[PDB]
Amino acid sequence: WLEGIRKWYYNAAGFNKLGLMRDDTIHENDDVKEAIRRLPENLYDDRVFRIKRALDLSMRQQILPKEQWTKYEEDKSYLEPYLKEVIRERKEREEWAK
Amino acid sequence: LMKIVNNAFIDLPAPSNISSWWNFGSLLGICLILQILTGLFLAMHYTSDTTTAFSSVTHICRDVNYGWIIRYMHANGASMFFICLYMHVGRGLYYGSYTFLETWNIGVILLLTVMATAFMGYVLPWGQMSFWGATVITNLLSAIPYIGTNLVEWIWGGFSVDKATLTRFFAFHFILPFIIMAIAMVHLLFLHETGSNNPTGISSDVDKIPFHPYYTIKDILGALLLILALMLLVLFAPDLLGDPDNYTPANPLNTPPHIKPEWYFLFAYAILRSIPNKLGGVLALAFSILILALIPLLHTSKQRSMMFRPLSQCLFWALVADLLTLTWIGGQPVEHPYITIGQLASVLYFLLILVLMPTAGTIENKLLKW
Amino acid sequence: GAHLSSPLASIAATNKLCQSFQTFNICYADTGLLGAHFVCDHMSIDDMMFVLQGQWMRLCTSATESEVLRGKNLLRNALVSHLDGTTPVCEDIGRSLLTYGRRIPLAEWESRIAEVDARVVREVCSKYFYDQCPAVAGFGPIEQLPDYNRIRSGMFWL
Amino acid sequence: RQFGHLTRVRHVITYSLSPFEQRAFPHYFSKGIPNVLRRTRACILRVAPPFVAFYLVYTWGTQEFEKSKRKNPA
Amino acid sequence: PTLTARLYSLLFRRTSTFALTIVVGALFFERAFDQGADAIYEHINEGKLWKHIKHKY
Ligand code: HEM
Ligand code: HEM
Ligand SMILES: Cc1nc(CO)c(-c2ccc(Oc3cccc(OC(F)(F)F)c3)cc2)c(O)c1Cl
Repeated sequence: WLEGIRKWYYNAAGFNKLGLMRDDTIHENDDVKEAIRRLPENLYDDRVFRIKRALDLSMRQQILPKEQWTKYEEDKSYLEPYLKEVIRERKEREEWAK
Repeated sequence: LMKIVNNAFIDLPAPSNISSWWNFGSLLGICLILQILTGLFLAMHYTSDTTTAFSSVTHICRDVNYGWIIRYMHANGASMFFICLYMHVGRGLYYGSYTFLETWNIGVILLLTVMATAFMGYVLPWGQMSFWGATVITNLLSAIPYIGTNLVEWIWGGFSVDKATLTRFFAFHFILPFIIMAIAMVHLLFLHETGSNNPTGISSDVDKIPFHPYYTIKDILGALLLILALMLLVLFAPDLLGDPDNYTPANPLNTPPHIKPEWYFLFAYAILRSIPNKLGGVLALAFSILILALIPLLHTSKQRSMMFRPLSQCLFWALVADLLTLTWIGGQPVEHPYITIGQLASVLYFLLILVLMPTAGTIENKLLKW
Repeated sequence: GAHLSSPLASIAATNKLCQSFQTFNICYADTGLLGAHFVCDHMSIDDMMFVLQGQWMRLCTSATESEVLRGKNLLRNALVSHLDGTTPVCEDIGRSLLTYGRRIPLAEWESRIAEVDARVVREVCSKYFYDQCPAVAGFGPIEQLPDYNRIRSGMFWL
Repeated sequence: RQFGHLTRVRHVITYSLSPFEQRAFPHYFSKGIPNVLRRTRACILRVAPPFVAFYLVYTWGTQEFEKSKRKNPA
Repeated sequence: PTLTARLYSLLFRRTSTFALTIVVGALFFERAFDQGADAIYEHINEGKLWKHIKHKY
């Protein structure tokens, strides 16, 4: 059985112990900077504050209490629609060039 | 007005979530200056000739007013240098800094500059390991076809190490740290277009802060522990790392039973020693270093760090063991119990880098659906 | 513009660093508030604060007598011109009888002022500015607003 | 690059205090040491076991080396 | 006032004084710290040093 492992790995990575989500921690590149530019305000600032406190707590090496941690079922994939939209345009931009 | 460049060093934006690891990135600025400062006064008395050199060392260790210190602040200082590197280099692996492609490659050329400098720095005093340590390392380039005998003779000024080959280094050696002093400024310049790279891997632009009050004192604190853990060696155990043989004068007609260069090659020397073939082990050596340039084409996870990759953590510190093994296994002679380990460990080194660290992110991308 | 007298003004007119700023002096029962308020584009906050702090240290240390008689002669034309009417008066009365107690006849303020010379200022500002623990506020694009430590380190000359 | 055009922030508030108005090392023993442990439990498992195995190959590597020099019954 | 506050407003307030203070304290500190270690070093190595065998010869 699989799904018992995704839920576990997501608990071992640490980034539920810092009030963060999954899309927060992504490596930033040109493909991603596009999407983070494309987000709406209500969600965008909501990205900022999740980061802005996780840093200050990776400073202290402290964490949040167990209650305020993040939960796997609540790991919203808010970025995926905006991202895959991009790489569609990228490969449309490349294969059209060939 | 040029002081405004020290916006780089005064009013710079940098993160707030920063460990004491990055102090190591700064100490080399101190070690590089501290070594030259010592070594300069040191070299007011050294002599680039055979007959007088080893005496010209003891001219310092005995007769000079506090000249005896400067040999050891320099020598063991050259070792606290590396101890920062092999925590500083392993860093970007574990925090994903090699992505700054314009910078990591510079992080190579500094290293190779040193590992051809420090080599020259061991051979100056003719310690009976100087000579053979010069012979063993330098002779390997003879492995090359059709030019090996020519270059090595060309750098041997003849047919083997002698008075000329000393003096060809003391000038090649008293110069390069300045070339490091310059290239180090380049190593910071490409950085200043992007700034540092947090442990998380996230652009912390929202939480960048100054540098004059905060990381300055922290660096001093970092520096203070260095001097502490450098005074201990010189004051309480200078004979620790440097092999004892280096106080014997050099004689080409008498080798020691056991040979090893200074301890820090040994992760790499052992790799060559594993391969019974001559040449095919060499290209592993140079590749044992230049592989670091090959890493950024092997960043699989769409994350950056390893703080958030527990599987790669299990493989990263594993690599540290294999190094700490190969650091030691080369330091011991050639016998059957150990050779079986070098054939494994040296392969493990190449193996963990080029197969499994990618493989983790190939998986960890899939455990989380991208 | 540039031809003004207060260096903090001529600079901000010259270099166009800001759009507006004002000092104050609020006073409560056994304490008060002394400082300033300023408004400027985000790319110019840190420059203003250095100048502001530069002046306080200048006044606590090097207060030119010629520059004192200005502020003395400035203050006189505040309290007076403030009291051009009845409502300002009746504030000053109804406020005086709960703060100081007695209302102060203006020829009493004047005598207190003429006691003030450059020796007193260098003592007063030393007591209430120099090396103290200020309070700071911010509301807007303050990406350049320096940290509290940098503010305090800029509080004392040398 | 410098402060002023890095990126955007909206509707966030910061509360910070002087150092003079506070002790330097508050709860250094009280809250820290539990935080050292929690810091430690989250790293120990994937840090040691290589180094643990090293202690064994530094162990067996010398013992098996010592024997080989001792003679055989022959 | 404590010693600390009496110490502040005399010395550690005016930076010109704050530098004058340090060389003073250092100038005397050099005179104590040497005497200390030289005696402790003498004490721990009692019966070994030259000054302890300086009278015989
Ligand atoms: C990263 C830079 C350098 C490294 C890694 C290095 C390496 C070394 C080492 C390992 C020794 C050991 C000799 C011993 O302990 O007996 C040594 C000695 C020496 N160093 Fe270098 N060195 C460096 C730069 C310099 C500099 C900058 C100078 C002069 C400014 C210098 C001049 C000397 C001399 C003359 C000796 C002979 C003294 C001796 O052998 O003890 N070296 N060097
Ligand atoms: C004398 C030699 C060196 C000097 C003076 C030097 C100096 C510095 C300094 C001051 C920093 C900023 C501190 C930090 O980022 O932690 C830095 C960062 C860095 N250095 Fe070194 N370094 C040296 C050698 C190396 C070597 C051998 C490498 C090998 C890869 C390297 C790779 C890096 C990288 C990748 C960074 C990235 C900074 C970040 O991730 O934020 N450097 N270096
Ligand atoms: C994040 C971060 N960034 C920077 C520079 O951007 C630094 C940093 C700060 C100051 C530096 O200046 C120095 C100081 C001494 C020797 C030195 O060598 C030299 F001079 F190039 F040989 C450089 C060099 C690097 C730093 O210490 C940290 Cl933690």
